[PDB]
Amino acid sequence: NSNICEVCNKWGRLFCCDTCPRSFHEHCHIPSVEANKNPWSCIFCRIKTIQERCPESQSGHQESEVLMRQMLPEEQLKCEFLLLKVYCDSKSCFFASEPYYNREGSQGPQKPMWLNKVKTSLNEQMYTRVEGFVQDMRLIFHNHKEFYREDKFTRLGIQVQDIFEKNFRNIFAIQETS
Ligand SMILES: [Zn+2]
Ligand SMILES: [Zn+2]
Ligand SMILES: [Zn+2]
Repeated sequence: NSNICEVCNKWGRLFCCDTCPRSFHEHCHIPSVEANKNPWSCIFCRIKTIQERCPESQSGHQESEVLMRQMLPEEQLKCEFLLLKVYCDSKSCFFASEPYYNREGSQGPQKPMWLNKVKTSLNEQMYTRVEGFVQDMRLIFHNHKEFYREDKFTRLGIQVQDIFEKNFRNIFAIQETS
């Protein structure tokens, strides 16, 4: 196994996957690394199994159909994995914890949103459709763009949104377009 967390790239108290060489901090894995379970298989491994069980699941999909899917166990897992892929980028730090807004010439968003809030909402099974999760995720970046206006810090929201969107298209096998 690797000697650093796959998500935050630091050493520490690491749980090792039994079916691949990745390792994780307890609360860096999503869901949090399960108490017992020997062998244990990471989310990466669980996602790859879904694909292997149903090879046709990789054929292209329309975004509108994916959003309307109910949050059954496989879709729950795919959203957890997508959330984890965003935490994998170090720029996710800016979006992880609860924000506050006090900048001359700007007003805070009407509905603040942040990664740890989405993480708790997934854990608490608060989303009934993929659309709920995706809407909260895109709201994080949209709030940031609107609040920061012409400050160059706006770019951090474009960057992390791009990570989200690329992973969304990969995980949910969105039909490729120009
Ligand atoms: Zn970690
Ligand atoms: Zn694994
Ligand atoms: Zn099948």
